[PDB]
Amino acid sequence: KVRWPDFNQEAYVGGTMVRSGQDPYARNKFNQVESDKLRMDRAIPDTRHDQCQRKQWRVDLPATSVVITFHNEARSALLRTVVSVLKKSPPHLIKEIILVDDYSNDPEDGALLGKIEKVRVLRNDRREGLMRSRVRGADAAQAKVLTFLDSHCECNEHWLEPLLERVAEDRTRVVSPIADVINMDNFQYVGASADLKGGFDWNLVFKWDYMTPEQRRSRQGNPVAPIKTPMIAGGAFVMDKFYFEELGKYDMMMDVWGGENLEISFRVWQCGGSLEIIPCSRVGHVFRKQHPYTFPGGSGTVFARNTRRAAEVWMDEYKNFYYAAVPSARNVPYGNIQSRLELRKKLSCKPFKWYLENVYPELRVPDHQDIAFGALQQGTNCLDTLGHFADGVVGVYECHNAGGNQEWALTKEKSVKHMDLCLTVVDRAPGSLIKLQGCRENDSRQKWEQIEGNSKLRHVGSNLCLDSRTAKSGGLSVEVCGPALSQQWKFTLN
Amino acid sequence: STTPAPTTK
Ligand SMILES: O=c1ccn([C@@H]2O[C@H](COP(=O)(O)OP(=O)(O)O)[C@@H](O)[C@H]2O)c(=O)[nH]1
Ligand SMILES: [Mn+2]
Repeated sequence: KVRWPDFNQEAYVGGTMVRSGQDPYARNKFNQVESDKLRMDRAIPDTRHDQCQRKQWRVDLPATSVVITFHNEARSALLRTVVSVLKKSPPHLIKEIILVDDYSNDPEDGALLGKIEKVRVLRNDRREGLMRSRVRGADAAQAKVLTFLDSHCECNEHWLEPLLERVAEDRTRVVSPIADVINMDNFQYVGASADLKGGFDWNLVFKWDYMTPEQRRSRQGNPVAPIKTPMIAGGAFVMDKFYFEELGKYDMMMDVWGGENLEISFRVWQCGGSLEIIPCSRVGHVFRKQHPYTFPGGSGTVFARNTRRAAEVWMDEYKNFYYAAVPSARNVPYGNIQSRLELRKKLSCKPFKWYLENVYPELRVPDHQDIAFGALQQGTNCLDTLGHFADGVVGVYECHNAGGNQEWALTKEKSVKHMDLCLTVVDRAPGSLIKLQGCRENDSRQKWEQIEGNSKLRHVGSNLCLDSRTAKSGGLSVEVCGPALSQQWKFTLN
Repeated sequence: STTPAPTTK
């Protein structure tokens, strides 16, 4: 074993450098050339609030087992993660660093780091994904507190003590640092805004939420107080080890990446614990726009399946808004969830309604319209009743965005409806004026269909299209469908 | 597709 300053980073990183002409983003979807230029212990700016710097940390804190899983990580980024932990953490609080090599292409990426003081390397015999890889590390951990980090992170000054302090006081707090940004193109370390919380929209993709005016005002007494958060990112958090185990680890049927941070956030809040972001704790993370690795079965499929498993277990009736937002997820089998449903039951977890009202009151229920009401627009003109009733013609007029004569609905009956009147093809002879008549289910003259990417209206069972060319000489007509601006119509929602 | 970056300071 060597102390990390004696580790031969040049030999290690030199084995896998990008060659001349080669794409520096191909392997990792960040710039490996810029990662490889950095020293393993490169200095980073202290991004903490001034109030953090005047802090003495409770002394008798529990040591942690740091679990880092990785799959085909750049050697420079993985090493720099390990070193940031060893250099920026008090040694007596680092029991061990467990690297879980999740079936990387090259087993030396991990094996060579095994040389370093306090590093334990666990290589998976097959691809396991981050969830099962994290449970593997966590099951192997000897300490009383778990820390999970992604494999391209850089810990900052006194990042660890503020997290440990929270968990030492209350074992049911699951806590994360502010996620500073390591730029994926040039690897500069930049501080994140401290005014953020974790959240999601109904498509159940994690996002950062900006604090409301009132939330910020309430924090002026102490801007470094813990931020209670509806959701944590997955890349860095600290959790009491027994709490992790008792509360159900991670869902072992989740694969590769995605949705475990959603699942664990719901679980922790619904089953009586809490989530916090801790401003005095800062850890940089290389954010990316694409995953560099394979998803056995397809990245869309996998992510949807993982999310279904979380939604079906935690979200009660609210899961319906996810399927509404992501219809395609309905097509994705998700396997057996009994273990997880029973876990929820055993722990007497609270309903999702409880979470929305008490944890994430900012998330607004989606706004439902089974039917399209609005304008049928052609440039700056709108389909207009002209103020006519049954047997009158229709036309186009400057859009006034005031509904009225310019408000229509596209019915499931395949009609074009204003109140109880429908656009009626009284004569199929090309060039004929259409008329309003009372809507009847059984009037084939009143049936229209949107065609060409919802850009024209064709009369069902004909090759006739609604046409405005006759507007100045009597009103809208049916005309043979062809390339004419006068046959273009966009339904614009109210 | 991936965890998004927070807005910077
Ligand atoms: O099959 C996989 C996929 C991902 N990871 C690791 O899990 C973390 C989360 O993945 P990533 O950084 O790709 O996600 P992002 O942070 O972009 O959302 C990283 O340490 C990965 O190397 C893994 O061990 N196995
Ligand atoms: Mn990551």
